[PDB]
Amino acid sequence: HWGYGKHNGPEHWHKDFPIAKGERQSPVDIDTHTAKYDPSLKPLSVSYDQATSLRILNNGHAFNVEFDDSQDKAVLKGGPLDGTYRLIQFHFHWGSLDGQGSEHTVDKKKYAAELHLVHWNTKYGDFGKAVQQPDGLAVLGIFLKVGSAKPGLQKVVDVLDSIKTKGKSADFTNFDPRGLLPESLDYWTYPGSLTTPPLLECVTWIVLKEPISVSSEQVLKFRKLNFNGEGEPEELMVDNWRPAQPLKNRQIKASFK
Ligand SMILES: CN1/C(=C\CC2=C(NCCCCCCNC(=O)CCc3ccc(S(N)(=O)=O)cc3)/C(=C\C=C3\N(C)c4ccccc4C3(C)C)CCC2)C(C)(C)c2ccccc21
Ligand SMILES: [Hg+2]
Ligand SMILES: [Zn+2]
Repeated sequence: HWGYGKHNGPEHWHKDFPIAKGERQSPVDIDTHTAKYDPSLKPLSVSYDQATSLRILNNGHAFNVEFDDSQDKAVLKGGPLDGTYRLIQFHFHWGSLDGQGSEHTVDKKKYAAELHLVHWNTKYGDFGKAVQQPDGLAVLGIFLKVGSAKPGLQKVVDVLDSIKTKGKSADFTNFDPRGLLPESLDYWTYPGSLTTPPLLECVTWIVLKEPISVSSEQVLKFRKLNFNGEGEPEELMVDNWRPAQPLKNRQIKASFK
């Protein structure tokens, strides 16, 4: 089954998931000089005050911090979005080295990592139904660079020992996702897909311009995770990112002048 290695990685995905070569695949390169300021964009609203995290899971490709989405708690609205999208989970993509790891790129620049906060549209009642709709999902993409530590990330960093291998999970209640945001909410937005199989072209991407900084020791701990399950040969969880995909004359719009 799909992974990130030579034999099961991004170049192989299209065989099981034909949509890998579809018309709105993610991620993409954000060419800053081609993106246009869109004044019809309403202000973005990230409301994570009442967020209810439940647990953290190593799924053999990344780790997901999962949220209780059975009520309108953590929500994304405004910006390019109509209506209300509920936070369901977040996860990261990172590299083996600082000079790679992000999925989206900016003028071809790769960040050390990329955080994806995944939200589903509430007109569709649940996640599984949302992912059958062209406007079912909204993903908030935040770049990570290596610099000073991100305090709001350390509770995640502390728990990764508990979930080293594929299939392991740990209690992860009372996590506040607001600690992972940068100061500015300036963003690029384009219509796209999930970046892991089954891919699925149901995402409104909202990619933040301002990266967060995380410490070298924080990202180092991401890199100690395993792709394999307990009692198997060690396959370090690194370079779990899909590279940039053809834009196919979609338009990337900027929230900012
Ligand atoms: C292609 N296509 C369509 C379906 C395709 C399709 C399937 N249909 C169901 C897709 C369900 C996906 C679930 C969510 N996936 C995530 O990854 C979310 C996490 C995540 C979030 C964000 C990020 S990130 N990186 O932040 O972005 C990264 C990860 C497949 C399997 C379905 C199963 N089912 C139902 C059951 C049930 C029980 C057991 C086993 C299964 C399997 C798994 C077999 C596999 C082959 C492709 C449809 C919708 C018909 C469609 C319409 C129009 C055009 C095309 C098209
Ligand atoms: Hg879709
Ligand atoms: Zn992702």
